[PDB]
Amino acid sequence: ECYNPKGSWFNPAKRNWKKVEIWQPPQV
Amino acid sequence: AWKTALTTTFQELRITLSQSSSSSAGAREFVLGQYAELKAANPLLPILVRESNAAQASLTARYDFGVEKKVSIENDSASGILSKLEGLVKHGQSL
Amino acid sequence: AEKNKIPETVGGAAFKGDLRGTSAVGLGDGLYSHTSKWMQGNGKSPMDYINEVEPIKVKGLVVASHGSDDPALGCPVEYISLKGTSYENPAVCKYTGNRYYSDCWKHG
Amino acid sequence: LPADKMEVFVNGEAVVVPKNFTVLQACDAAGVDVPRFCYHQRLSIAGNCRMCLVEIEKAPKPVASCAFPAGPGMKIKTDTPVIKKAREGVMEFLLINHPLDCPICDQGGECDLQDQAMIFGSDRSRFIEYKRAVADKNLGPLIKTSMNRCIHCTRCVRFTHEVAGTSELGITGRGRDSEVGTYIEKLHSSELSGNVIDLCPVGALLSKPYAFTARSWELKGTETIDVSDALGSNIKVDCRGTEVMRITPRLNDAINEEWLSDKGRFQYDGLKRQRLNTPLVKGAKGLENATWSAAFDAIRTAIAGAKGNELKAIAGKLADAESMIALKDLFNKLGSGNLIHEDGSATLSADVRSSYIANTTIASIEKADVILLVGTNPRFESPVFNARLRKVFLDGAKVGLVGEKVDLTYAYQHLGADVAALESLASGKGAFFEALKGAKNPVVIVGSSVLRRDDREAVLKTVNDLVDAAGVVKEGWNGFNVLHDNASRVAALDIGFVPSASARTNPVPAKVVYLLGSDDFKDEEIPADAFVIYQGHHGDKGAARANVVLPGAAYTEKASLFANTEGRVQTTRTAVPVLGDAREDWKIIRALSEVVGQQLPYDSQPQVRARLAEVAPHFAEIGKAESALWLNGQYFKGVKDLVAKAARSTASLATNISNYYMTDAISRASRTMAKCTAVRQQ
Amino acid sequence: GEHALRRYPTGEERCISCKLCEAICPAQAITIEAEEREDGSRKTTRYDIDMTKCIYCGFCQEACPVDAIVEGPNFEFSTETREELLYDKQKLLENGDKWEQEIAANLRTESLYR
Amino acid sequence: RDHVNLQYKTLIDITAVDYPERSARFEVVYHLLSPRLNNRIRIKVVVDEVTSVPSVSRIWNAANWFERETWDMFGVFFSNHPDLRRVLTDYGFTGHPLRKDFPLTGYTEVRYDYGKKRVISEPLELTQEFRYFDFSSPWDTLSR
Amino acid sequence: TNSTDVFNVHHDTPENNKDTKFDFTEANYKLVNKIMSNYPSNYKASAMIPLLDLAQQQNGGVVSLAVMNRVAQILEVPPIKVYEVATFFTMFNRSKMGKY
Amino acid sequence: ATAPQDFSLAMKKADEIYSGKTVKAGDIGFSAGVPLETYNRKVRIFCPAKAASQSGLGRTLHPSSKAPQWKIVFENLSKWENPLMGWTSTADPLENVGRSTLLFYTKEEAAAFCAKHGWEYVVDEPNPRKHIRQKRYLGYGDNYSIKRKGVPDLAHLPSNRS
Amino acid sequence: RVTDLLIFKGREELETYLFMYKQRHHAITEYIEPYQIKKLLIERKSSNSAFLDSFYEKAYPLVHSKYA
Ligand code: SF4
Ligand code: SF4
Ligand code: SF4
Ligand code: SF4
Ligand code: FES
Ligand SMILES: [Zn+2]
Repeated sequence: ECYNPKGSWFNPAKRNWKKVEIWQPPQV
Repeated sequence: AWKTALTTTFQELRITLSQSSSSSAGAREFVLGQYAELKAANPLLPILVRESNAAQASLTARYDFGVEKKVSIENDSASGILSKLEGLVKHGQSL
Repeated sequence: AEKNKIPETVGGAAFKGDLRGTSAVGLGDGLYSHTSKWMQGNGKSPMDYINEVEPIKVKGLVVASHGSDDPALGCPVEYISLKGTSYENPAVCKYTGNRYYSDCWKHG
Repeated sequence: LPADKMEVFVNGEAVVVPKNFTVLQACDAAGVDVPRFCYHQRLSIAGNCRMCLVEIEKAPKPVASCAFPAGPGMKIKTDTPVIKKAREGVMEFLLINHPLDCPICDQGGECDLQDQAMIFGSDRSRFIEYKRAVADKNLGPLIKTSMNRCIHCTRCVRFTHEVAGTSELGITGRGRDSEVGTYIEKLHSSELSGNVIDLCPVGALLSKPYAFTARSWELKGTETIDVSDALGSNIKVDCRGTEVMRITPRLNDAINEEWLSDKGRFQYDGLKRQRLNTPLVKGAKGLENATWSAAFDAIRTAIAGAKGNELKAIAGKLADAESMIALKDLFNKLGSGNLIHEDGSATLSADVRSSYIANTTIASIEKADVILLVGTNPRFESPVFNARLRKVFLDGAKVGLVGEKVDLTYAYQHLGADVAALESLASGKGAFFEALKGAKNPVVIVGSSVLRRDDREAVLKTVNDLVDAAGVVKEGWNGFNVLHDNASRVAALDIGFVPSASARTNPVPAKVVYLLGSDDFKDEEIPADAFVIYQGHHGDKGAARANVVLPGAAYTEKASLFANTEGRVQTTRTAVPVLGDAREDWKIIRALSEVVGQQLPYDSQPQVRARLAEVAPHFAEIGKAESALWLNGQYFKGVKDLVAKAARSTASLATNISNYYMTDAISRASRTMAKCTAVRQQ
Repeated sequence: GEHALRRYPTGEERCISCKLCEAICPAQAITIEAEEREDGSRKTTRYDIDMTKCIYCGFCQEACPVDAIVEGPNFEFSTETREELLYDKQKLLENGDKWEQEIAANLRTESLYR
Repeated sequence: RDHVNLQYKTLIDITAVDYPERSARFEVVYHLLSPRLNNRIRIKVVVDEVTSVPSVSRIWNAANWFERETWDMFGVFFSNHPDLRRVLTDYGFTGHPLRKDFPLTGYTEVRYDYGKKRVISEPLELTQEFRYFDFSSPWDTLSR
Repeated sequence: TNSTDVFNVHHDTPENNKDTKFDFTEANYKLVNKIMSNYPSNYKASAMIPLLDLAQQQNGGVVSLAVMNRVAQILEVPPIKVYEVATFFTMFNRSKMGKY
Repeated sequence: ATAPQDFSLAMKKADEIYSGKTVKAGDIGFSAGVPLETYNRKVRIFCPAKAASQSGLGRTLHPSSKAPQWKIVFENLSKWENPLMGWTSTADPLENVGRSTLLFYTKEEAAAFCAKHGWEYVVDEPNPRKHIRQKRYLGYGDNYSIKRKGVPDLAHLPSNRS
Repeated sequence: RVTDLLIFKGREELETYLFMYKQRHHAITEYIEPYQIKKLLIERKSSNSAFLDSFYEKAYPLVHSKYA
């Protein structure tokens, strides 16, 4: 249980391979 | 008389015609002779003259709430066009 | 900060203030560095390796670069201009990343 | 052979060509394809590469086809073995000093050099000596240089001189060590700078934003149009998967010969940033994720309160014809006529098409003898249009400008900088007026700035006075043109997306404002207590001020209709799929119409196109520009009282484009445009 | 045998993202996407090989102009889950590091023939 | 087969080629061997989707399976065939795969379901889509 | 064994750079006018080589960036043309030159 | 434009000798055996324009070109990223068939194919390409014409000056 | 002629089951189970029109839905 892809549940920083940055609404 | 009342009655007026056709000759005479007087009587009313080579001549009036009545104006003399527009105004009064 | 910074190039094989050609990989995940996109560890990156290697002095205004010592066991032969080069601003082999500089243009 | 046509023999086959063609032109007419490197149809003939060599029976030695004039009874041989040997020798000379950079070259799959080496070259080399080495120099944020790969054609220099007109590039040096580029450290300043990359055959000039990201064979190309400005430049969007990788022009002699402006070319970067993916409904915690049903419910509860002209619609620069006709029908059904365009020319009359379109086609401006530019900087508004004005200036046309002194590429006569100068010119007191009257093909171009002026009625009346006095509109030639800076303006005028009589007569503080992609609205447009619905694809000033945000597709993600400044109807294609929970805009408006209780008749895209055809017949003729009946004089006779009502303003005719690289939400999101702006502002 | 990305003796990866190995792959087992690195080099941000789709033809080793991708001498690489058989750039680089000397010796022997 | 000078005793194969540009899309190709002449001959019959080709099984017994395969792959009906059935494709397959309009991956996919303890067919989904690489050059001349 | 100029591009130097200012002296300017008189007014760029020679003689034998910019301004041409002509010919020396 | 004078000769000759029997539009689509929802997809019949990077005319509709250049293409559908490996996933069966294999010599051939299968189609004509140089640089001689700055003024001549 | 081809193909479909080329699970999966599922299906009559439902469901209606 050493090597897994970066999209795996086991990966510390799991990757959603989205190629677009999404607008973050202003606070309040 | 009735030319003043287009603004009160119509929300918009569309004049579709063909740029060069025998059927649209009367519509072309109507637009190049009476459009200026109708605009002078109704300054703020949008009277849209839209043209295409294959376009079929028509006279459309939009009333309040999106009710649209289309009247074909093909092969009609410029005076007949004016009568048909008067009938459109009367129909708008009926609503 | 990196989310609104313009992607820039350090300038080893490029210029100090140019745009960096970037794809949209890692843009959703939030990664904005070249090495971060493909390496998830904290070890030394190959770019760190290549920076550690020092520029090599050569004689002449052109150096032939084969990448490796044997011509047929490395990069294609490349001819690099040594004009306007010094230790601080060396010329670079595009295939290998090796850095070169010469003093010959200064009539030496 | 009627008059001008002659006869030529190419490989023993009769071809009829005009007298003014060269050998290469006749060879193309004959179906024979000659190898070329330096010859370009739209650039000056050079003759340097010597790859076009063919055989003429009269001439002893091979001649260059591109620069050799064809003659009557000339026999042209393009397949003689001597020509094959000469081709191979020229190919060898081209490749001896070329760097072995094919794997690292971004021209790898699209290189003319490789393809003609394979087709018209030998398979092996005899060169063992040292190759030439060049040191690259910065030409700016958008152009990457590998001058070692440069075969010394002069396409970039010829473009920079004849077309771009910045005259920055030249061949410095003599012999083999001759080099191309600015002798000083200079950055290429033209907004047509990107075109040299396409003009470069051998990847010496390359696109820095599109560097090492993909290969040519990996990309799917979809032919669409550019909404960056109202020219509607025809483009090809290359995509890998769900990502747009690069944008390049297409050939359309009608509009963009083959040139694309830098903004249109490099704004795809801003299509990956600040994107709206999901419906957002405002709460005490701010805008938050919501489903389509919940957003529509909130819009229904908001519209229930508002009535009549309290409902207001503002359309943006990038809104398409179908979404605008959808919004128009929905708001007329609700009972509102407060339909405006964000520009600030909301009240511009849509009555006659000749008033707001370029009646002279873009192609026909080639034949202009004298051109007058009123209150327009055509460089910023449309760089390709300025390139065509440079082309007509080269022919010998005399150009006068009645706006502020601007750095147009060509030389021009500065008639004046304020409205009073145009008034004097229209009255007939001017040498340029006697030039306009004398000219057989006079053209008057009025900019969008005049349209966005508080005193537009009387300025337009003065322009019409000049039209009538100088006779620019006559039989067989209409010389009145209006240049637009936005794609959606002409379409909105055509459909009739104009405030109604009631809205103008009795202004009503809006209670609900619908933003159809409008991020450039003036702050007074929304009363600051109104309920704002923003429909769009980037998060910007519009989205920040929205109670409900409805995600929509972009021009790369939807099949939509746009009208040019000349009124030519052109259509986009879906290059990449829609992102997240976003939908096509007309579908959004029709779904909202069903939710609110005023269901719209159309339920399919062809039905929407039929509705557009009914409202304006030219929309059925996609790709064709329809002539306009000259009704402009009757309109101004109609609006006699209004033009008298219009007052005088203490403003001088000038462009409204502060910064060319950022003019819309997509450009503002783009990182590349920000770098260009920083480079210009230093 | 098992694939391995290689590094120069300095520690710089040999790959220059020409993408020929992905174009020549008969089985379409290689997916590559690249960028300009901060120094200015042409380097890959992604190099993954599907070893459940690979046919071990060796065409990718033939097409690479810089000897970056090689099929190493290791045939003991069975796994207990299919996810571990989808290699990526980091795994391929680790395999190249592990088998560097043997691969280098094999390449020195093979250079004589081709 | 039976002419004294030309004795093509053998049918090597029967094949069809789909040309969607043509009105008569399919070209049924027959390959023969004459052992006496040590020669090969190729016979082509150009048909469309609706027309049928008479079976030649009585002349060569080998034709039966070749015509069954041609019917399966391309959809060319062979008249008077003893029993025309599909050979290669899965049971219940209705499309003809070698037609140029048929998708390379097809329309359906096969999976075992745990809920219903059966192996079932479902509409196609691809984890990784087939990547078509367009390598054509403008300068090439051999393409007809 | 390369000659004086090894660069076909501008090499920034404390002597030769953008801030450096070059202008013709009044007598040299009269010589400039006499040189120009030989060529038609509209085709004024014909004097580029004689003017560059005159500026080289005045400036001590070096054709600097300021010299090229001044000649380009006087001839009303883009500076790249003067750069190209100053780089093409041999006698034009673009590096510091001795007394002899 | 003259003739290929190769296998294409026999190809065209086989084309002109033979012909197809007329059938009602859409009937063949039922014979094909594919899902009927395939024909709900919309068709675009177009010829690709020339790539701006290259100057070859092979891909264009030019007399030099002897290959089929009219494609049937279907509209683009949804695409997503594999959660594990970021690969581009799709559910469109007709994604690449039209681009890759559906090539036709003439627009009427593609229209006939679409009407035979029952696909609704829209034909897009390529923007016409005319190889006409502008009047300013119509020929090599025009580069060095008097058009650049006018005829040389002779008021600088010493005789005219004096 | 198209009718003839369709009839021949339908006869082939019948012959597959008749000659035991296809199996019991094939008959269950492809005919009996969907018909029984359709009989057992209870659905709420949607007040939203056909356009609204597809708009809520997905952006591209032409793409199929599984396990609806
Ligand atoms: S320009 Fe063409 S031949 Fe030269 S390195 Fe680039 S791809 Fe190779
Ligand atoms: S950079 Fe490109 S276009 Fe310019 S001269 Fe060199 S090869 Fe020609
Ligand atoms: S060995 Fe063959 S199948 Fe495997 S990755 Fe290399 S080229 Fe592809
Ligand atoms: S492994 Fe070799 S062939 Fe593959 S991308 Fe890297 S350098 Fe190119
Ligand atoms: S194309 Fe004619 S010499 Fe270059
Ligand atoms: Zn090297």
